[PDB]
Amino acid sequence: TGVSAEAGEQIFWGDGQCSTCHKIGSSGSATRGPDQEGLAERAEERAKELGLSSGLEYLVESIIDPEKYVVEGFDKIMPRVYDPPIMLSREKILAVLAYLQSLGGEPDLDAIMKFKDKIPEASKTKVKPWVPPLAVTAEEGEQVFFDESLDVTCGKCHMVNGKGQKVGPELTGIGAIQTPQYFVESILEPSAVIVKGYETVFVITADGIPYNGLIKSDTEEELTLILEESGSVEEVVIPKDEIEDMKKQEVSICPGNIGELLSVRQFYAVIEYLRSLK
Ligand code: HEC
Ligand code: HEC
Ligand SMILES: [Ca+2]
Ligand SMILES: [Ca+2]
Ligand SMILES: [Ca+2]
Repeated sequence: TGVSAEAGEQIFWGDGQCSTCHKIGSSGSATRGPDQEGLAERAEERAKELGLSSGLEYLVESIIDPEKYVVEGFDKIMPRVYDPPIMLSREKILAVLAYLQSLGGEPDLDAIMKFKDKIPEASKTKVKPWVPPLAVTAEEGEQVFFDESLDVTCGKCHMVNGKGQKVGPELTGIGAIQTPQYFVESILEPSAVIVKGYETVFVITADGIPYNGLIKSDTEEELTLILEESGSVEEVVIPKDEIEDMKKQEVSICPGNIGELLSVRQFYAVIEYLRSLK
């Protein structure tokens, strides 16, 4: 499809997977990462603050080394899209950069092409294949994911293709986006990265009653929280007019002792299942 902002648009909303986390104003609905409307102008300001040569260089850096600068208000969730699973080609990354420049700026093809030697080549990825130390299958991991008899049941909070209960984010298609290393960290260090919007809020009512949990739904008159305890959940509906204070906390209700509740085999099988969610 070549290096053009028009090709980059197809990739951003296509196999670049960018629109699974980013929206552009009212285009798209994803909120995992920053809204990219006006990104071209924003990048110029980040480049000045960070000592880079241009906003375009900041955009390049944001793709090749997502962890190097973390936008305030977000965690380190953006994958290196040139690595598996996405394995976005160098030509596709250049096209995406042209599209990003068009978000409030003008694409500069000559300038973009000069960064080609800085974009890692997906075919030459340094990532070693993911091979669990036991034989496990994705089908085995699906059984674990939904097993209600275990001390932890992912399906109590996560939905996949219409199955499971919606508390945390739906995981449909996540294996097309994230690495097994991210899945390991999500399960064993759940509060290390918190999907945007799934923070725990600490609420205090006028009567002095505390409620700590995830906001399920927030309307004009009622706030519904999901409380978590020992992998079990419960909903409470709090009248808004009874809320005295509320404070967001950078902690997750994705359970913190999964490493103690799953066997080695269950753990690696669940990871295989997630990888298979394409
Ligand atoms: C969710 C798993 C993401 C995917 C898929 C993509 N991006 Fe992302 N991006 C994400 C987050 C949480 C953040 C903020 C934290 C950080 O790493 O800085 C970002 C940031 C960017 C930026 C910088 C934006 C800014 O305001 O400075 C850019 C330019 C960007 N991301 C680009 C981008 C592209 C082109 C993607 C598809 C190839 C893409 N991202 C996917 C989360 C996620
Ligand atoms: C309710 C008590 C949950 C249970 C049971 C499980 N998860 Fe969870 N998960 C939950 C929340 C509220 C969030 C968002 C905040 C955060 O910690 O990031 C998550 C997140 C994840 C993710 C990241 C999803 C993403 O889109 O990036 C993963 C991969 C994940 N959780 C995996 C997972 C597994 C394997 C579980 C069973 C062992 C599991 N979760 C249970 C809430 C809850
Ligand atoms: Ca970044
Ligand atoms: Ca997490
Ligand atoms: Ca209770």
